Amino acid sequence: TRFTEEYQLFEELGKGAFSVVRRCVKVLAGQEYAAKIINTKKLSARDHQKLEREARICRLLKHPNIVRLHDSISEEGHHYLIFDLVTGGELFEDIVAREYYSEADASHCIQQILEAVLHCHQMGVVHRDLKPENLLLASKLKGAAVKLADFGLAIEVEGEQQAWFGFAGTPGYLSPEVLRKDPYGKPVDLWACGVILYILLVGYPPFWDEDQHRLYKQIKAGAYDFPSPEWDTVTPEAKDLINKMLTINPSKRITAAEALKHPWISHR
Amino acid sequence: RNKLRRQHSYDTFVDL
Ligand SMILES: Nc1ncnc2c1ncn2[C@@H]1O[C@H](COP(=O)(O)OP(=O)(O)O)[C@@H](O)[C@H]1O
Repeated sequence: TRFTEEYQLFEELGKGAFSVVRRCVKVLAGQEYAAKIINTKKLSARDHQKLEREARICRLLKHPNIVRLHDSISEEGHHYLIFDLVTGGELFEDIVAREYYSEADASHCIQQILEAVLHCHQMGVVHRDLKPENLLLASKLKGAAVKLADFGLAIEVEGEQQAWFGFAGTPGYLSPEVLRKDPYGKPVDLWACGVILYILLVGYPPFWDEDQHRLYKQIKAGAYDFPSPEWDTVTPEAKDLINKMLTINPSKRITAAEALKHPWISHR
Repeated sequence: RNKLRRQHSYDTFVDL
């Protein structure tokens, strides 16, 4: 209808699930964006429901540490999500390349992540799929902002009202309440944040096993620890935050607001 | 110890 008229396609940034991201400019404005080009014809019934949800949910979110959706356009057989341009790749590839972060850089990183999650929550959005793969870096430059992305699995919540919103997310990062098929809500994002912080500081995750059955046992039991030697020189307040985030009871589990007031985030 | 590999998003329970 109206993308072909205002936007000029440019070079490919990446491929995906019947998607192709190109750099684009809004011609008249001159400003440059990322256009996620989705093929309607090759999408499942279920995939359309997500696209619509992703579009609706992303529209609510204006924050410096969320990837902004500026526009969502439906033409014949093709759907275009117009996003902020981000040129730094995934937090994932950066953790792999640097192996692990200092307590300094881990604090700065998760602080931005927690401000992204806090905004989401205050707008009644639970993400459900926090992982390094779904965090992107603004640019290739120094101290570039971490921006939350991929709201394809995100749900809307009314206040603090828990419910069974379905089994959704990434095995390693799922919360015990989801594994227990309990009604859940905002606290599930804070368990994922736990997993991300742990990964940030030693470069491996707190819960693993070849057998998905066993991985889920560990997570439900909160069976993680802080092995020697790599954890020995890591502050007890760093660990204190992880424990407070990796609390198997979501009621006693720390919130985004609380986590940001935690002494390991707040001062330094 | 466990090492860090990339994990995919599921939208349903899929026993693996
Ligand atoms: N706003 C953006 N700016 C630049 N590259 C992006 C942007 N959004 C996504 N990409 C990249 O485009 C490729 C496909 O992204 P997309 O299909 O939206 O999600 P996913 O990477 O989870 O499949 C990846 O390389 C991703 O990092």
